[PDB]
Amino acid sequence: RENQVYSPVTGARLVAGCICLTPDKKQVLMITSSAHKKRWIVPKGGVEKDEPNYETTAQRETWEEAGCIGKIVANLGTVEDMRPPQFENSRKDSEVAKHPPRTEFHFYELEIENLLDKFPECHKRHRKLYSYTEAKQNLIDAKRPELLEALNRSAIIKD
Ligand SMILES: O=P(O)(O)O[C@H]1[C@H](OP(=O)(O)O)[C@@H](OP(=O)(O)O)[C@H](OP(=O)(O)O)[C@@H](OP(=O)(O)O)[C@H]1OP(=O)(O)O
Repeated sequence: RENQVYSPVTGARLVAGCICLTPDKKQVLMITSSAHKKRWIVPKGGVEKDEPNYETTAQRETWEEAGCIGKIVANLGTVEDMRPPQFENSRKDSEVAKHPPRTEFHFYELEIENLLDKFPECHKRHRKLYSYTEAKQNLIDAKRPELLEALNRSAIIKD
């Protein structure tokens, strides 16, 4: 639908999600991408026109995509999907040609309180806890460095 919300400045799609950590902070909850079933990402989704804040979207998507309930304990701020829709060298560095972001992500750290077996997307995805090291590799394999930046801002133990 066109319940979707876009940055009035950049036209980027506004998305909220959760870095869901175990109480002991050693593991993060990851879900499989719907499109590519072997990519592990974190729960996230489009803000809808009715939603009063990013926390509402984040907790709605964490339940819908991962069957996860918990408490928001930190605002992890924003990251951008800077994937292009070719290059510009500058003497001692190279860059992709200027473009607006595809997506602006608002991420929150959640402490997991419960995982349920039945949730709206429970037949369309897997959901599993990973150590920092495994999660980092997962998000590089998924080609989602912005999701890794959000994970790095979380209190997850990096030992
Ligand atoms: O609503 P759409 O425009 O189709 O957005 C999709 C959708 O993102 P949302 O969950 O934010 O709606 C996919 O996510 P899921 O199907 O996994 O829930 C996501 O795929 P990822 O799983 O890899 O995030 C994909 O992004 P991609 O470009 O990687 O296909 C992204 O499309 P956009 O490129 O338009 O954001």
